[PDB]
Amino acid sequence: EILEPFVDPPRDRNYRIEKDANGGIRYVY
Amino acid sequence: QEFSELNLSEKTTKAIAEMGFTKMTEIQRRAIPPALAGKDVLGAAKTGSGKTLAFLIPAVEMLSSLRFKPRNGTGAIVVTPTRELALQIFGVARELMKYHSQTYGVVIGGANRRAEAEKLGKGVNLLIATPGRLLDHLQNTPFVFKNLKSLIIDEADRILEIGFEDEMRQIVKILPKEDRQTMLFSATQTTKVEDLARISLRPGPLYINVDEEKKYSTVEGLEQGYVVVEADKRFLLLFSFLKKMAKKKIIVFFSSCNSVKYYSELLQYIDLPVLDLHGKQKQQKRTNTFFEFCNAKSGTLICTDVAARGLDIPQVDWIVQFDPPDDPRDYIHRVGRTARGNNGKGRSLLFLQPCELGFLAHLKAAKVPVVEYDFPKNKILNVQSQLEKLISTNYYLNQSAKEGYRSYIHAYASHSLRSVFDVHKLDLVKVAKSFGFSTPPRVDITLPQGRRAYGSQPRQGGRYK
Amino acid sequence: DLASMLPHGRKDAKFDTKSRLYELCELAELYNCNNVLFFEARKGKDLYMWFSKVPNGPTVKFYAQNLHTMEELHFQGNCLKGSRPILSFDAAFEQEPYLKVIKEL
Amino acid sequence: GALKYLEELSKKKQSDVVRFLLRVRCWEYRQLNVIHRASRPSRPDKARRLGYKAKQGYVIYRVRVRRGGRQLKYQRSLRATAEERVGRRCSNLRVLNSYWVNQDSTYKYYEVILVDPNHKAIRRDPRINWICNPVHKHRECRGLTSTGKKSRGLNKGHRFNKTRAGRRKTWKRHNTLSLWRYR
Amino acid sequence: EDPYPDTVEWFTSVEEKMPLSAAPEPKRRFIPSKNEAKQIMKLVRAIREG
Amino acid sequence: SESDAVPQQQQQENHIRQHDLELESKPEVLRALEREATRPVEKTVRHQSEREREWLQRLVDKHGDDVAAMARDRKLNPYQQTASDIKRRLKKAGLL
Amino acid sequence: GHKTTRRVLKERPSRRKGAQSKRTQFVRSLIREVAGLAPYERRVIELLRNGKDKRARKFSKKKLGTFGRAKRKCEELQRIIAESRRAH
Amino acid sequence: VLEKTKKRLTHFPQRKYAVKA
RNA sequence: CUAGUAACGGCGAGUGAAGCGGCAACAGCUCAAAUUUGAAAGCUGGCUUCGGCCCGCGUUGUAAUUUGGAGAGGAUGCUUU
Repeated sequence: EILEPFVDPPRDRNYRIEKDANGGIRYVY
Repeated sequence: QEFSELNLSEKTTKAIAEMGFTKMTEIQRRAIPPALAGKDVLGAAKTGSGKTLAFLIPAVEMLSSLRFKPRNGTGAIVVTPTRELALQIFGVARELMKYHSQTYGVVIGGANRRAEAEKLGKGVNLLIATPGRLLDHLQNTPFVFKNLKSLIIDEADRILEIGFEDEMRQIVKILPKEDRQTMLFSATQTTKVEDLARISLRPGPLYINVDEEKKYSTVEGLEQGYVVVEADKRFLLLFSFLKKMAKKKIIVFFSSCNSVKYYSELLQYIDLPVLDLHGKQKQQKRTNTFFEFCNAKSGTLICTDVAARGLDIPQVDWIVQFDPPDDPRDYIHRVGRTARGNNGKGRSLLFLQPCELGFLAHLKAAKVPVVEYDFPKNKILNVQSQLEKLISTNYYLNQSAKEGYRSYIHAYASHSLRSVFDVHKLDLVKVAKSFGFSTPPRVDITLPQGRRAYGSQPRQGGRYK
Repeated sequence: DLASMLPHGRKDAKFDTKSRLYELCELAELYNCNNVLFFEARKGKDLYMWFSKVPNGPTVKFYAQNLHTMEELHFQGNCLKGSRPILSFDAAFEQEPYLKVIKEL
Repeated sequence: GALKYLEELSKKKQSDVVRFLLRVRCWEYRQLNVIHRASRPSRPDKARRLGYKAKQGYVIYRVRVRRGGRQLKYQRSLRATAEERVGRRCSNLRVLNSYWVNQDSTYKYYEVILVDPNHKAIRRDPRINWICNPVHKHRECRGLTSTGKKSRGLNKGHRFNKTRAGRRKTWKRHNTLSLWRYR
Repeated sequence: EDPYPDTVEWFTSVEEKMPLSAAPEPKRRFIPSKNEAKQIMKLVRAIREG
Repeated sequence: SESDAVPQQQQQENHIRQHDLELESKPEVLRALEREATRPVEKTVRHQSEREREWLQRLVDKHGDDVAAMARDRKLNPYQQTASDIKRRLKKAGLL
Repeated sequence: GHKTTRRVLKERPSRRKGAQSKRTQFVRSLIREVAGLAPYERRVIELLRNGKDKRARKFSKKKLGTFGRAKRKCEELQRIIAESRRAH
Repeated sequence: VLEKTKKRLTHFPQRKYAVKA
């Protein structure tokens, strides 16, 4: 099922992603 | 106009005369004087139309006028998507700069990282680079680049097609933006190309198109031939092909200049006269050799793909694609016209291995006809023992064998179609057997967040050099 | 002295200053501890004390000075090793928001 | 390149291969004399990096020294006592270096490299004939071997102030009263 | 426990297909010996001088 | 004027000579020392051995002056000498 | 401080003392198969196979003496288990 | 002397020179 | 000279350096880790008519090349004995 003719086909975490006090990526374990 | 009519230095003007170039084409005439004056220019030109000479002439004149030295820095930087285009730019800059005192060099992926860092430390005043290797050298290798006066991007649409959008964004950020002239070229303009032109250029540039919109497309009657051959018998089928399909016109396309120069000198000892065309020869010799082949009635010409896609191919009986092509889309649409064109009956053939059966599915999805060739294994000139003896005995052909083998995997590794031409699938022992080795030479084949450290948090501040 | 105060405390040896600071959390998980009292020293003269809840909680860094330990023979006082103390805090600990975080630690 | 494999093997002294060999050789050395001659080095990688060559004039000697203490602590190592006893046994030779081979709960074992200063092969060859000079008589007695240099604290830095250029020499220079002519 | 376990070949079971050294080979491995010609010319001087 | 601010261009007048240096009312001893330094020197030129001359002669006798062919030859070039190196030895010898 | 124009220096080959040699890493891995395992490494191997990863790092500190040495030693021994089940 | 030492003294010996005042 | 300074001693008796700076004198090198592998090319003896004859050591490694502000190998063109 190659959609476009001669190009490539399109393509366990120990943490949760939340928000920190400065609006960053805070990780909660 | 002419190059003599243009006002240049005595060393550059006499270097163009040694190349034999007198006339000046479309992209050379209306992009070089604005570049010499200082204005930044973007253009849309087909490759092989002379646009390599269009960005090199203002680069050399700037370096010579400012009297650059190896202790000064990098001067001009040229950015190029794949390896084999970078060696052609290095090949033509060697002929263009032969009368000047400035330094030229190339940094490409798949080469020696430590040797490139030593070259950069000594000082190269004209650098031709692949975006992946250039980012690693700018981040890690200590070399002078504060005296950067020009940045040239070559085949921009191919760079974003490979997937170097992130690296080209980081390249512009690192490089000094003040008082430098930027000059990018792309055959097709997309939104990503305009995004790249926006962050690299300074306000309003002059915009050039030379490209032709009316392009001939394929039909359902354009037959493309393919032959399935094992990796250890690819050259032996080619040698058996040429030695009986002589007294005809044969063109074979290769993947690297080292692959061309190895097989050109290999075919002198196993008795098969073949004309050659690669970047290590001079430009006057290259156009003379093509003129002899154009006027010949029969013979064999060996060249690379990216040298051939700029040149005008005459009426020939067979077009042979021994190695995977750099642009498979541009391959079929162009060499399909090149074989089927004119009153002559020409047939186009592409070598396949059993691990590249995915190309036939790609071929059938595009609805272009195929022709398989049987290849009886009896009619094989088994000169493997003679070739293996001669490589292990002659030192120069031994060196040419390693350089061709090394450049073949590297061009295989930089390929856009990861799915069809995968480097971790083909047996390395069989490939070195075709090159004339009992044992494979040592080539490095390589050259989402999960399970973070406990309690770790992203970086907030600090001075990291 | 402070480890003798804490029956729920485990003493730990020299920590590499060339390591990363969040490797203390991997260290305290190993010893199954939700609090870290880190004594960090600089130049062989200065002391810095760190208080932290281990996986995610807050962390405060102090500079410790004017140290007088139990072995100094001018104190005249002694108590049971491991007894539950009465914690005397100040009124400023409940007013300033940063002192409220320090008080809970 | 067999000696790079031997270097990594000697890093893993507690492994199955090395601990088996060091067991059966510790018993073999105890069946022999306290000081005896080895025909070849038992650790050829270590001897070669310390300056051994298969030439006429180089010999290897094996030695045991009783481990432990005198609560007084000896200021020289057990390798130094091993070197001095071999040098007394072979008075005509010069001690070049020595290395650990085996270790028991009673004895430490060493192998000493010796060079003959009167052998013509040694004397005609530069880069070894410095040992023929009379300034190198009994280097192990005066602490000029590798273990001697460690014990005398002859290292650069602010951590070896009292021991660079000699401990007694530096003490003496700091404790003479220097009186000039015009005071 | 097993006091003498068998060795699991985790490293040697995967066969290396290339040499370790990527260093180039010298010319001297491909040409006649330079040391051989020197000893021969030393002998030629001795026969010539008698 | 310097477009690039480099201090070395102020002092200017990747390979250099190695074994010597290229150089450009007063006491008599200094004048005598100046004459001894600039006195012309006998060259003491270096020739080629007899066997080297026959090897170059046999190379020209079979191939003329095509240095690319003598490099590719094996019986008359047992050491794979490069055509650039053989051409240099020919010019020293006298035969092109 | 004083305003002196900076210059970039050549990469020091002594700064390349951090070993990246592919041949030495080949020799270390081949010798590890030949030599075997220490008595204390067998205790760590058994504890990692049983899932007691915390006990393994505590025991290896007590044998080596540093958290950095205990962390590396459990990491080399972890990859031995990974490559042994791949060969088996 | 070693032949590596002899080669260095053959091609780079101690020279005779003077400095003008 | 730094300097009875830092530092350590019931912070007693006291003990007690070093960096910088000014001078005297200045000099740099040798191995192990790489296969010469198209040729152990290395060396101890002792028999000599003194030029070269054998006995051996040594491949579990003797010569040449390399010793990390390096190096190797190819190419390249000058320069040195």
